[PDB]
Amino acid sequence: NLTKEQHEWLNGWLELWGAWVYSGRLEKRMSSVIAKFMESVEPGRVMTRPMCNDDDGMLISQVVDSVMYIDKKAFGILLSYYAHGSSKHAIASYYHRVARPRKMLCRGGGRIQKPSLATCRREVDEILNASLFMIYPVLDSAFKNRKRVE
Ligand SMILES: [Cl-]
Ligand SMILES: [Cl-]
Ligand SMILES: [Cl-]
Ligand SMILES: [Cl-]
Repeated sequence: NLTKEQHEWLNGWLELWGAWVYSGRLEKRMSSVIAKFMESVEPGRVMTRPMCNDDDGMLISQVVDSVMYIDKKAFGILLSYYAHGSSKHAIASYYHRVARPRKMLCRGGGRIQKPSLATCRREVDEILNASLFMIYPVLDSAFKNRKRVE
């Protein structure tokens, strides 16, 4: 996990980027995942959250896509949380509803069972923390590189 300070920093940036993405300002060509996600929402919503400028939005989008494309589930969770603004409970409840049976090595032997809501919620928290951990060095380097050259 990121430090507390790294986490506050990256979380703030991803809140601004998520509002920017949600407003529809990312070219579909920049990320098939984000484009499909934005298709899946509801048009006609008002904007209630501040966003970053377009340069920062594009940069963060490029970073996020280059890191998260490998794990479409984690990417979608990240977008639900930051772009759609869905709570962690809402995200976890969706995945609980659609969860597949799992092989669980419980005390005494294995059994087949779908995961509990608490399990799904813990996993959503873990996935968000892991995504931020993977994004952080790439975004930090991206901002630093931009300033260094420009
Ligand atoms: Cl910064
Ligand atoms: Cl909004
Ligand atoms: Cl087995
Ligand atoms: Cl469980």
